[PDB]
Amino acid sequence: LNPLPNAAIPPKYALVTVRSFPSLEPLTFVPVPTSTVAAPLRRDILWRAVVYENDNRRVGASNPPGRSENGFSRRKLMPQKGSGRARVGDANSPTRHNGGRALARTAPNDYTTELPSKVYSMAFNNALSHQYKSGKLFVIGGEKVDLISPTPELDLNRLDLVNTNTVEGKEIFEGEVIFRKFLEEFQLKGKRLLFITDKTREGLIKSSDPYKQKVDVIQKELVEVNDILRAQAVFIELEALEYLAMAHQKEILHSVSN
Amino acid sequence: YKQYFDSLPLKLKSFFQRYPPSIKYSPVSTSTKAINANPFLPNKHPVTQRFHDPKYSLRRMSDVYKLALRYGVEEFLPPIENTKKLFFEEKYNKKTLMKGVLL
Amino acid sequence: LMKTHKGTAKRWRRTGNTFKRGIAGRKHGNIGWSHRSLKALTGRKIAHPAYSKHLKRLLPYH
Amino acid sequence: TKFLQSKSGYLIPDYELTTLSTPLQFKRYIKEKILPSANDPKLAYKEAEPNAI
Amino acid sequence: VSILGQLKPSDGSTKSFKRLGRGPSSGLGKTSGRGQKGQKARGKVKSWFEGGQTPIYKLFPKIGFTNVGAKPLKELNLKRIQWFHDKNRLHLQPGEVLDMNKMRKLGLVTGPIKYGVKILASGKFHYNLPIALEASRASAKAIAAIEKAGGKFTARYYTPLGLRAHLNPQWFLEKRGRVPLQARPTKRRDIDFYSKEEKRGYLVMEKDKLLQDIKEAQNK
Amino acid sequence: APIFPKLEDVKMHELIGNNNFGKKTYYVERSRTGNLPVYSAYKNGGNKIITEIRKIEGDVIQLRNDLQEQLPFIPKKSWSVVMQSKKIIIKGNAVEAVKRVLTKKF
RNA sequence: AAGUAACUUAAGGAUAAGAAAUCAACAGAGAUAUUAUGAGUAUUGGUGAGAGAAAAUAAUAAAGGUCUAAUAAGUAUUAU
RNA sequence: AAGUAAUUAAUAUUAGUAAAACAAUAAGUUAUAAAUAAAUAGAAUAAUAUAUAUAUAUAAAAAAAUAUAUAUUU
RNA sequence: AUAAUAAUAAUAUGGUAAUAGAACAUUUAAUGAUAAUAUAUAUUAGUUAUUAAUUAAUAUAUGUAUUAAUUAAAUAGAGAA
Ligand SMILES: [Mg+2]
Ligand SMILES: [Mg+2]
Ligand SMILES: [Mg+2]
Ligand SMILES: [Mg+2]
Ligand SMILES: [Mg+2]
Ligand SMILES: [Mg+2]
Ligand SMILES: [Mg+2]
Ligand SMILES: [Mg+2]
Ligand SMILES: [Mg+2]
Ligand SMILES: [Mg+2]
Ligand SMILES: [Mg+2]
Ligand SMILES: [Mg+2]
Ligand SMILES: [Mg+2]
Ligand SMILES: [Mg+2]
Ligand SMILES: [Mg+2]
Ligand SMILES: [Mg+2]
Ligand SMILES: [Mg+2]
Ligand SMILES: [Mg+2]
Repeated sequence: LNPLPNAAIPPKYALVTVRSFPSLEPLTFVPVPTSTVAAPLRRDILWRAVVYENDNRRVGASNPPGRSENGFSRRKLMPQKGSGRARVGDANSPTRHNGGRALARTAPNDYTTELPSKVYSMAFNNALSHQYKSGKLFVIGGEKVDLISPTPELDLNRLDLVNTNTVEGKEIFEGEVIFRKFLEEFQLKGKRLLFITDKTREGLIKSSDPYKQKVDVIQKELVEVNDILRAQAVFIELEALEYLAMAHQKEILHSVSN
Repeated sequence: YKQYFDSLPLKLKSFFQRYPPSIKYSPVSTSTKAINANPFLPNKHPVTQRFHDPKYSLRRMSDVYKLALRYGVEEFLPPIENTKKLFFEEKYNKKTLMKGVLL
Repeated sequence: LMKTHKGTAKRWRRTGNTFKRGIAGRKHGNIGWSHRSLKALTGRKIAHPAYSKHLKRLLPYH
Repeated sequence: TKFLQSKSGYLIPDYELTTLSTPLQFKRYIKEKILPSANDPKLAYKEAEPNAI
Repeated sequence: VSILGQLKPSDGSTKSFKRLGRGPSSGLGKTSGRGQKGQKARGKVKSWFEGGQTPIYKLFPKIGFTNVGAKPLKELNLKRIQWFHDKNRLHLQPGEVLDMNKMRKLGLVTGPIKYGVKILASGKFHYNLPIALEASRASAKAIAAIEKAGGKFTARYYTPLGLRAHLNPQWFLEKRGRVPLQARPTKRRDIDFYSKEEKRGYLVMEKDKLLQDIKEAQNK
Repeated sequence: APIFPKLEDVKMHELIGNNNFGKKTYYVERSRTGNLPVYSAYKNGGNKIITEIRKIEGDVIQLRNDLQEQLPFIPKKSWSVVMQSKKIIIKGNAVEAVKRVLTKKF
């Protein structure tokens, strides 16, 4: 008899396209492990990460003046007995009009929260997986992997726009025009974008400077789970995607067995 | 070979510049005014006839010697026999075991 | 931060999931009583459930 | 797949490319997903209105 | 739409804290759990204050003393070593000894070790590993089990600094360029323990010069 | 050991969406060291003892049914599975028995 | 409670400390300052209320050692 | 106009990992062996306590208390 | 083997101190269409087993919600000093 008839092996790869930046024309297929782009949607782990990032990002500038930091003399306003009115001490008591705030907090208030490293790594992969499942993840690669479709001459091979610094023309330059038509052709003008890049791409930030309110560029070792989930269209270099995958891979020992 | 001038740590370099190994330094305490005066040993002033503290304290002597050992520079450093201190193997071998341990 | 109560730490010792203590009454004035009866006054006893809640508070790191 | 997208004028998610294995599946998916919106603009998809009827 | 608007914690990982003094029907009304009057109502009193009766931390006599010279040793039963071998996790080259360094590296003993590990024998009857072991000490039953399986055991003396060098020597090599020498025992009780063949001490089993130096001084 | 193998290195059945994994199928992954993921937990102050199975990818329900068919001594109502994390919980201590069944194939 | 509040005195952009008559244990480290583990740990208390290190390992840190003394006496030490 | 915050400790639920966990630079912490004031002592010589470890005692047992074992170490 | 709703039989549903469970109003932060044929506030009359939100009419402001909903926090609720 079969002990476990419904047991089988899981797939361990998913297909992610590699394209060029100015035009998202496919170049090649780069297999990617299922743990980093095709993982079940577990919202709880994302919830743990999003609040964790939200807590560590706070400033905590609240600082109401307590009855000790309120500047009034420590003298009994009125004698204890015989005055006919309610008993009162110094004029800093919270119950009075100008008195301080009871249980007042003092800046810098602390709101830091901590999470296990493994949980954070899992949450990060679940964020990429959700973006990839929804078909919102674009990979811009080449120059390091086999190419089965030639790169267009006009288009580059990384998240950067060239000729954006030769602004000795008119009030505009080529970099902006390329970006604007890129936004229009793919119908992502007013939508939120995230550009994860290997190194500082001065061209992309310069071109996307007009759209601060919706377009953001972040490096490899700065992207957070909030920014990936927030963005409706994530563009990430293949080199960055590999770096994120290694930084958030489920470590495994020998695990030798028969 | 001169290009390993900077390889040595600062202390070992500074010692060599102050006390070049060309000059032979006496293994015993002598007059402070004498050239062959060991910086690691208490020398005696000739006029006041009173002992002087060693120029290099025992921690600084130990540091420079330890760096010297790590880089094969042994004979160039001035002798330390009369410093009543032995380092590593020489200490381990020629060690006067305690009277309590023995008996 | 919370500090262990030394007076308790010197009289109580952790043993398993409870605490161990000595017996009180056999330090002086023992002559005249049967030795076999007095045997119950020597040795150690285990913390009673009544005060176990206190002991954990007194010795938090135990 | 590149030829299908380049000549069709649309773009297919990478996930569908991995899962679908026959050209029949590709035609069935494209016919059941992109066509209903393309023919009827009112029957479109709004990101701000995912759970829409 | 962004998933940030639909995230929700896992069920059971969140409750609502009890608000105090914010309504009668709230269940924690004017008194807010304090009760009616009393010191505890508008004051704080030590939770372990007995009311003046001789407290439970004064009735009984102070007992025992702390051995500042104690040398606590980690624990490693023979069952674990066999289990590691059965699970194929003891990567020991032939002729190699299972010392502290290998135990830490191979995961046999985890966490900080300050003084050493003592090998006990919980699964002696199942132990059939002919490898050669080395630890701070071992139980007599473990010695028998180790030798029954054609193995051997020796007890070595490591000082805290010596043990540290023996555990991660590469640290000393990269820092001082020299692995510090092991320290010979200087306590009588340690010399006595490691000079016993019953405990398999290294001084007696390898006949180190220390005993010879002791012998030559004793008879002089 | 690259995390991204060559396009030629991968084959058809290693691509998500093939070999109908998610239907009528379940896989249980061993721990980091290589031991089965069956653990005992004492809850509510040690009074309640339960057994848990973790690292389950696929259909938990059928794995529960398959285990039930192999250990009929455990009552029907003792099994319970959480869907949020895909964990099968047994109201008793059956770590030994479950490990014996699981290792038969996994 | 606390060498805290308060009063008095003196100086600089900072001041204080700083290159062992230091730690440690038969093996060794190599100035000073701040933070974490060590550690609520040894230690101490009308053995009450309570108080509580050091070694060692890490992080910030700067080129971080260097003579300016004729090598230090009513000084160390002892009694109080 | 009134149960707040900081530094710690113990319990309960869920989540991650799991005979390991956090953290990685080392170090540390907890769990993995129970005892004794403490010491150089520490769990089936062949199976369920009638065996074994520790504490009192002994030559060793019995006696009292706690703990350990019936493809897979908790 | 579940969730929602509806049926049949049975049991229970006063409550101070106290314990446990679940919800509503206001404000802030993250995500977040729509728009003067709308939005906010106030009065009156209706609806929903109703501390709330809604329909209509009236009045005033705004070319306009930190709007619905899920989380995270409270200077988060006053006939009682
Ligand atoms: Mg006595
Ligand atoms: Mg009697
Ligand atoms: Mg009430
Ligand atoms: Mg009363
Ligand atoms: Mg009252
Ligand atoms: Mg009361
Ligand atoms: Mg004082
Ligand atoms: Mg003063
Ligand atoms: Mg100064
Ligand atoms: Mg000075
Ligand atoms: Mg400290
Ligand atoms: Mg002098
Ligand atoms: Mg004196
Ligand atoms: Mg009622
Ligand atoms: Mg929080
Ligand atoms: Mg208020
Ligand atoms: Mg009012
Ligand atoms: Mg009212």
